Amino acid sequence: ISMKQLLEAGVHFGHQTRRWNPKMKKYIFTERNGIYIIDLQKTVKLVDAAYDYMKNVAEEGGVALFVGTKKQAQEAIKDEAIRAGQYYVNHRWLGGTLTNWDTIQKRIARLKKINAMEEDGTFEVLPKKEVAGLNKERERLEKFLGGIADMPRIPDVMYIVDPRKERIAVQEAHKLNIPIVAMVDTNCDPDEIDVVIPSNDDAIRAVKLITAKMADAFIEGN
RNA sequence: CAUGGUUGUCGUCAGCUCGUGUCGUGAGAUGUUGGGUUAAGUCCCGCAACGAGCGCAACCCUUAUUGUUAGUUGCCAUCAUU
Ligand SMILES: [K+]
Ligand SMILES: [K+]
Ligand SMILES: [Mg+2]
Ligand SMILES: [Mg+2]
Ligand SMILES: [Mg+2]
Ligand SMILES: [Mg+2]
Repeated sequence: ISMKQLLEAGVHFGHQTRRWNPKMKKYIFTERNGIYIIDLQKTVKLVDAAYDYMKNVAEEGGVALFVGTKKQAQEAIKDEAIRAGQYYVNHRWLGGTLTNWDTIQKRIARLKKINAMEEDGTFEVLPKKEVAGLNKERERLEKFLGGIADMPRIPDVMYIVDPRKERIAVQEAHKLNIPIVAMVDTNCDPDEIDVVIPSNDDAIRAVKLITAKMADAFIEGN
């Protein structure tokens, strides 16, 4: 990935100065118009390191979980994870998604069961009220667990856009010792992320560019 | 004031909890709170929770309309009679 490609996508824009994390100075180039400008020279080095790291993860056949619920990130991380063949969370992270995995599976299992009825003919002999109700129930589960519905186990790596926003996802990863690859903004804490990518979290073309490379890495490694 | 069973009572009020997860040194907390809504912990949305059980509701009885089957010991519209 090119330094101009990052610049065109606006990967350099940080947050307002007063809202920074002091630990991010290591990745900041300068400040402009009241905002911190990320150092793209290190961004290229770090995104390449993440690219190889994600690849080496896929080579093992391990699972990757793309987490991002930001408005800017929600559409991309869905597309790329499906594109890469991996699993994603893009609407809302459920507390216990991974730490409470056993209980969560009973809900993913429910989704499979209700999908079966539709492809089994039970909905044809249902008294309207049930089928309408179970359709709503299926819709909610797909709303939440659809992106991970087919995840075979707890992921070997988690990719997070705006880890500051995705606070619970970072906590569930630390608990389970799942390394995190994240786009880290000027306001985010880098010490919680094993593979840092200093990047803007608030520009769609910025999230699309970085997410695509990480998704491609999993395509290439597998 | 040793008990089983049975009963009143708050009160047909809406609640009472559990499993797993998470927070807390700990007792505990979370869920069950919040924004709406409902007769209702009723439902929806939001949420470090995700689900489940006992309750709520429904399934039961009666009452209000009606088709059909039945027509005596019930009934008398169309008939003659008392
Ligand atoms: K508990
Ligand atoms: K009848
Ligand atoms: Mg209560
Ligand atoms: Mg209830
Ligand atoms: Mg709630
Ligand atoms: Mg009842």
